Amino acid sequence: YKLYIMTFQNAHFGSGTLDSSKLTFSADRIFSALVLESLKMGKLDAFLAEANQDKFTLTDAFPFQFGPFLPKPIGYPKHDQIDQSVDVKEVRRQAKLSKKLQFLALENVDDYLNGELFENEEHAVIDTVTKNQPHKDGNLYQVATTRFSNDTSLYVIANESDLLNELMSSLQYSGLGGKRSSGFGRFELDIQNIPLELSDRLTKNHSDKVMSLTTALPVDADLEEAMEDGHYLLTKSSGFAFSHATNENYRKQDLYKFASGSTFSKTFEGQIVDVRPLDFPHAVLNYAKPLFFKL
RNA sequence: ACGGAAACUUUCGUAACUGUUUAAUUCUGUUCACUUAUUC
Ligand SMILES: Nc1ncnc2c1ncn2[C@@H]1O[C@H](COP(=O)(O)OP(=O)(O)OP(=O)(O)O)[C@@H](O)[C@H]1O
Repeated sequence: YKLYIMTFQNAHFGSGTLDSSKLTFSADRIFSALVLESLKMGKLDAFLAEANQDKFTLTDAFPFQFGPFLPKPIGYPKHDQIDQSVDVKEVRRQAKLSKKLQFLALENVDDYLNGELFENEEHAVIDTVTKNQPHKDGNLYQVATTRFSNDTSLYVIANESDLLNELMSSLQYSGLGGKRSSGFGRFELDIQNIPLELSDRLTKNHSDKVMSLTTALPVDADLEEAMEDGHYLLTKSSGFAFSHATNENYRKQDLYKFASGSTFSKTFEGQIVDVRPLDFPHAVLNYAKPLFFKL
């Protein structure tokens, strides 16, 4: 499998509320875009039977600035791995920056566990604008933008085949998150040849102090042993559904999954949960497959 | 089958009303058109 490289600028990626926005984005945001364009193109009965093929998976948002970036491990270092806090004045001034850290570089994935505390590089500044609506007198909303600079890209790793190359190629001329009606979500698809020789520790078999990402959800069956002696971080993601027959826009059920970079100790399974409020002619399904890293 | 769908910071209104580039001011102070000469 290969990987896709794309960048964003002057876009919008909300989180929780329409007026609020963040830098990265969840993993289920990409999967919800390929299904919408499959019915419009003419292959709805072909993309549904491809995502549930086990070997086909997706990733979350990862920055790309002169090298790939990886999230920090949750829980590391522990109380014994970290150095002894002899002087509390010199430890509290550097331990707070590790909690607010976003992502780590590709050359610091092996030295962070031995003792390395530094400030993360600033990706982009948060910019916001304002609009209104004349001929109404009674509407004033606030929206934000994600204007990236200093060469900031958000690559994605998927399973390259003879059908995926024709699906995500037309996505750059559309939108992905934020105000799509204005033109927030366009990117530039860039393909290469030989992937990175360093980030090749992705497997789904053994479980020897691994770490699952992509903000996946564990299976409903095995959970007592997988969650035991582990860590996670609950998030928040909800919203209305996409349909054309219903005239009420029902609110979908929330799916408080985990976060990226959560360490565990047992191989998960990764199933497909069905979320249906009342009734819909289509089918709302969740993806987010876990990906383990050897660390 | 996307915290996404739906949206003009819009209409508004001479940078304007009075004001001599002028007040003071001899293109003139000195200056033979001439030295020499029988209309017989
Ligand atoms: N009066 C108090 N008694 C006990 N604990 C306190 C009191 N005031 C604050 N704290 C503790 O201090 C913590 C907040 O620390 P704070 O964020 O102010 O550190 P900081 O000033 O940012 O550190 P630095 O200056 O190194 O950045 C809280 O978790 C709280 O438990």
